[PDB]
Amino acid sequence: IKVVIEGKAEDLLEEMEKIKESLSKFPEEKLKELEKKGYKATIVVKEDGTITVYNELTKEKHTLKKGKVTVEGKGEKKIELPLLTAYKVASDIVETLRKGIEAGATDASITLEYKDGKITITVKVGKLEKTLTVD
Repeated sequence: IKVVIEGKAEDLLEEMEKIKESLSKFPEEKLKELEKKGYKATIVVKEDGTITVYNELTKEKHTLKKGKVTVEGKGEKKIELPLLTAYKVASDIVETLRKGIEAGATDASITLEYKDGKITITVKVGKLEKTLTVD
């Protein structure tokens, strides 16, 4: 499955900061506590075009909204991540979006490819491109 979110750089940065806060409630060593307690953070790509992010021990949902969303693939998919892993990935995306906007970028896009257990994220903010991969 492949999901792409496009739009204004600031809107994507807003969605991202909402999510990064929902996991920076806790300082990083308690997120480590939890990711070893068995509790996860989940992405759900509902096949009606919907993306939802879930926090499994503080038990919250935020459904992505801003800009245009593209899903290539059939069936809903579902990715689980350790809570500290999730916090690190969210912080990296916010940092690239911030550096991109700070250097004059107006339009951003974020691509998530989940295949074979490899999860790959690409943040493009004008001239900036960062790529992340995890298991």
